[PDB]
Amino acid sequence: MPVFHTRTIESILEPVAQQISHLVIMHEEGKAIPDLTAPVAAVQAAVSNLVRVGKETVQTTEDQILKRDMPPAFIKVENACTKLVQAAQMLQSDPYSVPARDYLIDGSRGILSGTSDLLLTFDEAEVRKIIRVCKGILEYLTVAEVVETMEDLVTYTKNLGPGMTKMAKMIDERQQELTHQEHRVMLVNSMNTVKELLPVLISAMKIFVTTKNSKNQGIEEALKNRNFTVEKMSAEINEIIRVLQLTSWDEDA
Amino acid sequence: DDIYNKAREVINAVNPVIEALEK
Repeated sequence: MPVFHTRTIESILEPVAQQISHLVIMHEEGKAIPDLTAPVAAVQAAVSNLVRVGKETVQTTEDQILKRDMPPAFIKVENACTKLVQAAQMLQSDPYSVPARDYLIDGSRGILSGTSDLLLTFDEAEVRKIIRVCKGILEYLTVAEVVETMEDLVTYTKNLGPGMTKMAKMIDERQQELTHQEHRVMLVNSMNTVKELLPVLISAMKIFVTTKNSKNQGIEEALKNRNFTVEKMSAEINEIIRVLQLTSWDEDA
Repeated sequence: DDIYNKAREVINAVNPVIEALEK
């Protein structure tokens, strides 16, 4: 179903393709299996760490798709790993055994597909997490309009600052992960404008509060400047969301 | 990158089990 992945997932899943191509051959192509107790112990250690980290994410996540789609993959990896462990124990008796062989093939296949499914499910939840932050900043930008005091401006700026920092970090990490260079350009340029307009917003709000209280002219020019900055910043954040949605959109709709 | 690194170590641990089947 998914054609493109991030530069990270493509690199992690690059060797996996050839691994599966070899594992799928085994059923068609003497015996003597060399021990395999130590390499299987490493898989169990690796699998348990992945399932642990995975289960921590499912427990701490806000995402219902993740909470639903991730746990079946742990089971798929755990069942396949117990097959590798079961296989290693019957090879202790005699390395020349056909039932132990089938358990090794289905074990490795079941782990590889399971971890690739787990990774894709996780990255899909991550892009959703980035879209939620962006939308959150959008909503908080609409609040600038009610700020009419120095106390509220401090409150506002101290609430907006971390969100802007969280979003900027997310977008820098994300753009560096994309394979479409023109998509990266759209995200960097949009995030550049937001980063550049953020002190402009504060300056405009500061002029508005100082003119409001106190007193009179020019509240219209200050208002105009604040509203424009919010509108331009909002249009750019929406540009970021839309680029991220072009890529990530899944069924239905 | 904890899940990504944990997944990477799993794929790496399965590699010696493959070459053992392939002889």
